[PDB]
Amino acid sequence: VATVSESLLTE
Amino acid sequence: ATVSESLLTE
Amino acid sequence: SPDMKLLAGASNWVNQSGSVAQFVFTPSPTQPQTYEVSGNYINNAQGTGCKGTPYPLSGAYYSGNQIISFSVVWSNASANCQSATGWTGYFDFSGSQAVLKTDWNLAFYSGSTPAIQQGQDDFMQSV
Amino acid sequence: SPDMKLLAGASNWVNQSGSVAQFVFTPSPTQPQTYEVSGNYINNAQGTGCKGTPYPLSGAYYSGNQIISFSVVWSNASANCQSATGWTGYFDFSGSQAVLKTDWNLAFYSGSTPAIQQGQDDFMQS
Repeated sequence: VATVSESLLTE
Repeated sequence: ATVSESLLTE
Repeated sequence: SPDMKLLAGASNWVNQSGSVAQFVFTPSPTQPQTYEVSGNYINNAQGTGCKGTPYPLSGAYYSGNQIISFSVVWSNASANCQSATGWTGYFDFSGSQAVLKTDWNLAFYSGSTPAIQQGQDDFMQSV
Repeated sequence: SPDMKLLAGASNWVNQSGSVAQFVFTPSPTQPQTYEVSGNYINNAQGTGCKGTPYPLSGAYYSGNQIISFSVVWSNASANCQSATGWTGYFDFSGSQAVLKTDWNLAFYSGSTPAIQQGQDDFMQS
């Protein structure tokens, strides 16, 4: 399933 | 429709 | 849940110019936690064209943290202002009254010169 | 018009970082001279997540003077960056190379703090 990052700017 | 140059100016 | 009430209905939101956004959300067929935004926008901002009639809106909403981006092209049966606005922002349900905080861009022409103007709209929920 | 074959929805528009917008247009059900915008965006912006996979885009296009506004929510089967971007701008077909000039806003969280970042992207038709 999709990976999850804090935001588009920051993992 | 009525036509305006832009949203800001008639 | 205030996020679920948003998804279940056709909520109205009034900004500082007295303009009104009405949002409807349909689940995306491919993007998890994502909704297609439909609805309409009524412009009541002093000094502008295309006032007082609904324009369709379109865009996308992320339910995970209640972030939205939506647009209007200023063309309908009543008036055409030959322009488009895009709003991007986020909902805050933490207060007793919900607010939608956005930044927007308006693309338009003045004579043969194109321009993109920036601003901010804060919408307070109509309840 | 080169404004005409943009409408055929088979063009790539590539920005300064190599991100790619692939637009598809469908006539608006109710708005004259307006199209619903669909298609996909492939991000390559330096330092960002959610690169290299198609994200659906949505918005609206005004054919009278070739103005557009479209958005991406950064959630797909590959990566979720819990964010959304909106682009608003205009096509310039006057040069030999067509260019879509846009301003954008990115809404996102840092910890519990929401924010909206601004920028500018110029896309060249490939």
